Amino acid sequence: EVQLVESGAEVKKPGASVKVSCKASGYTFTSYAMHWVRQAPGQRLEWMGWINAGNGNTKYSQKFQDRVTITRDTSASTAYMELSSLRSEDTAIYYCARDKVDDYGDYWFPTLWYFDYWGQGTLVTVS
Amino acid sequence: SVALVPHVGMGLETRTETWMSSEGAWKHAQRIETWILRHPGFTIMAAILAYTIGTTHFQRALIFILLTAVAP
Amino acid sequence: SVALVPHVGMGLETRTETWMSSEGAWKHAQRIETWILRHPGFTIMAAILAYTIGTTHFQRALIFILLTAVAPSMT
Amino acid sequence: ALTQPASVSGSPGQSITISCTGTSSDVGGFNYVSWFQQHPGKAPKLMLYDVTSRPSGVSSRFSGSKSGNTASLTISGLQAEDEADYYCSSHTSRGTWVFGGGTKLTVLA
Amino acid sequence: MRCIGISNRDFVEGVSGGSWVDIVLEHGSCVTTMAKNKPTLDFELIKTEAKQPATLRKYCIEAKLTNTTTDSRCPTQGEPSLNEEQDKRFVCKHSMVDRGWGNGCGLFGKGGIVTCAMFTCKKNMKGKVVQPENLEYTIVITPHSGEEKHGKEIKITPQSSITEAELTGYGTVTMECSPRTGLDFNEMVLLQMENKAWLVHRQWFLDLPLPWLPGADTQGSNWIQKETLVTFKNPHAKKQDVVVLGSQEGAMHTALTGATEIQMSSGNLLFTGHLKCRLRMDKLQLKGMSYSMCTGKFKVVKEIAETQHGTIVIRVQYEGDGSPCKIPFEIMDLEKRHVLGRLITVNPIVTEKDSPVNIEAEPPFGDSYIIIGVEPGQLKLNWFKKGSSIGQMIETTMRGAKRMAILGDTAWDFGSLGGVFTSIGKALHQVFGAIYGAAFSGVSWTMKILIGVIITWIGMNSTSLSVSLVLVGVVTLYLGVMVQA
Amino acid sequence: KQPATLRKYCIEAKLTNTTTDSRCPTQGEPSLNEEQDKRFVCKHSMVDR
Ligand SMILES: *[C@@H]1O[C@H](CO)[C@@H](O)[C@H](O)[C@H]1NC(C)=O
Ligand SMILES: *[C@@H]1O[C@H](CO)[C@@H](O)[C@H](O)[C@H]1NC(C)=O
Repeated sequence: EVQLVESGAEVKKPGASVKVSCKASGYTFTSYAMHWVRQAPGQRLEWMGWINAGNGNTKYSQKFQDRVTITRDTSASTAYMELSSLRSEDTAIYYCARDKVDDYGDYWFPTLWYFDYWGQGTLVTVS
Repeated sequence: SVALVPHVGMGLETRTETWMSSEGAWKHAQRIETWILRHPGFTIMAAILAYTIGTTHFQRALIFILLTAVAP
Repeated sequence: SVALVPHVGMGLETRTETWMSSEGAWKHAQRIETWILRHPGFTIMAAILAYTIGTTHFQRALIFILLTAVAPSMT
Repeated sequence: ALTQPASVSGSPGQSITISCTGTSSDVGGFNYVSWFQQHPGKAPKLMLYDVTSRPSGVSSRFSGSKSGNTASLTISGLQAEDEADYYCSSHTSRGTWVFGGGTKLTVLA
Repeated sequence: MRCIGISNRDFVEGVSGGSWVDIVLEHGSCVTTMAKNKPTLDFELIKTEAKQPATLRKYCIEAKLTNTTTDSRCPTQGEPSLNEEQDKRFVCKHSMVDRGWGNGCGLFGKGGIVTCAMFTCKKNMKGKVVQPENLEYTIVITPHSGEEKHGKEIKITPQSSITEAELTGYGTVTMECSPRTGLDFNEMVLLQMENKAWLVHRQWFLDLPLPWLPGADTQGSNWIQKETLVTFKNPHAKKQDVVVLGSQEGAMHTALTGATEIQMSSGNLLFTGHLKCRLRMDKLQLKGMSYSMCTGKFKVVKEIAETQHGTIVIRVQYEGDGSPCKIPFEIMDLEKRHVLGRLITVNPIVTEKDSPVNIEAEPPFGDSYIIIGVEPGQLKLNWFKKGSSIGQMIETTMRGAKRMAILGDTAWDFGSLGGVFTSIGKALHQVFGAIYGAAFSGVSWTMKILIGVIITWIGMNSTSLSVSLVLVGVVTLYLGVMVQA
Repeated sequence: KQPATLRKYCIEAKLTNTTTDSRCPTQGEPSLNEEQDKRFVCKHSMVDR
């Protein structure tokens, strides 16, 4: 039914930029907000941000305000994003999550059952 | 806004023409006339009210003109 | 300009808040009161005029209020 | 951030409680509290949102509760498959999301 | 349960002989519909969409002037002439300037002059008109299932008056609406800015004193009344120079005070207006009507809470056997003799034993009792409610008056059952609204207040005429004070 | 010869770093550390919760 497809793993030198994507299938992509959560090996989960697939609004965490840019693609139902200024600690597995937007297409208040589905995960290696 | 508070009538005018002199001379009259034409009911009501309130024809006309001018 | 002909009270208001509800209800009160406090001589002259033409107190006050409203609006 | 015990272990078939403690701006302020399981090499999954309620397809053994500034998850009848990482998440009033430090569940043999 | 928590929430009671009721939907509001032995439904208009808008007129904001030319015309030899005035891209104006021997002319006097400069617009707005047949209304339908895509979304088009929505376990609801009796779109217009948009009147839009082209144009260079955005200056009657005025987008924003904010950057989306609808609840049935009540113990999982309308909500979990089963819930007095409060989540049923169910109703004023379950094991949390019957009545009358003021004649159909007095109210309020709109078109709220005070003073010192005048004065004072602009 | 700047009036502005904070009813109004930071224009309204 609901399935999320993520791009393959990539390895790059520190300080470069890595672009990955997550595809939404089995449900309305436009009426859902796409979240991104990363986890370094042996570390805790961190909320990178979210993007609205209905209008295009993007919100980023303070630690990644000037290093993360997220775009969208309504036709392909896939979200594109890029992370720049990579460091050694940036090596982590990235997961994409879905969340229903309000009836007006905005994301002012998330629903109770947010993060109901997660992607298979994409590993980014810095060396 | 600023357009509601123009720099007009402050006692600084001289012989050389001002900024919006020619265009701004009659623009208020034009907009008032257009509003009168496009809102006849309020004008009729204002005429009736001026007729009722006043005691002499002069102040009938005066109240009519004032009510018509303020409305836009 | 267009600012002198705002789309105010034309019968299209709905339950949702309009573009300039809150302070748009009052830029009148503020600009007329500032004009009054900045040009008191015209207010005084309007007071004598209202006392003169007006016969009853109600019409005196009415004429005074209309003149005071015209004074900034006519500008 | 969210503070929770690093590791909690218990006998199988028993009832254990894990607590997640945050601040008044994220945990105590709102009811947007959720828990997740991180299997080794597998994506996290949701088994409890809005601790008074549960999602579909989740066994009712998992139960969640909130005590002021601390959110507690209670599991009755521990089993072997429960051994995995556990995380607590809350949505703050600033529009961001916070997560716990990660807790590994151990079932005694 | 989606309507729970909305301040602009209204209840309709009862059905006609035909098991129908007339309701009106509003953006940002929701109406709760309940009836005897009928499921309770929430109605909320969430989306208004327009398809294929037609561009009508584009007004310019940013303009630049180039290729300025002036030609030296002597007195008494007619006006000057330029080649560029042949094309209307050049704004030109004739003025009168001094000429003489110092200007190399044979006679002294007032000589002609003309200045022409090409008009090039940089940023412009767009005024689009959508025919009423292209309107799209989206309504969400959610019953009081008590569960914590739960609702049902339907599409309302002028192409189909009757729309059928199937509800799992509640039967099929027959929904009848009139999309063209609400906002009068063929009289309306959609104005587009760089990224904002406003839903504003068409006639006022044509009355904008800015350069413009009709929407059918493709060249985008033949602007009309370009004088309104340029100015010729004659500091000393020696020559004239033309300069372009500034940006009118700020002036436009200060001119759109009473317009409604709408978003049409990605498709024409509207979140305002009203929709009169005829609700047919013929085929609805209570979910779980064919189930015995739960005789087991009940557990409350969420503390009782009070809404802004005095209603109460509670979440209860069932732990006995017999699921699915009805929850025996009812309101008792402190005497345990009378039933005072009546349900609005009619016929609560638990579907799954471990799934909590939200029960939501209203208590009587003062103190009461909340009863869940049956002997033995009834939950006993009694209540406390602030307010009074008189206060509730006056607040209801205030809501009704505000609704009438902000809707018009359609407000009489908000909860109408087809009564003869309802039709009389239709006719009289419609005609009085016709005169009121014809008399008070285009005036600010301060104008309404002033006219109301004047009419009140006239009435109080005048007799049926006196009472009629004071009544119209007080009602127009209420209209002026309760209107946003 | 010598002009002195009295004050500068801004006529076009741009807004970034939009922030929002919410509070439950009967808990007063929320506060943010940019509320004192007077580069950030702020306003308090009321929202259904
Ligand atoms: C505002 O956002 C910009 C865009 O990333 C960022 O560079 C800047 O540091 C932010 N400033 C503040 C005060 O948040
Ligand atoms: C106006 O002047 C510019 C620059 O001098 C020139 O490129 C343009 O052709 C002129 N306009 C016409 C109509 O020749």
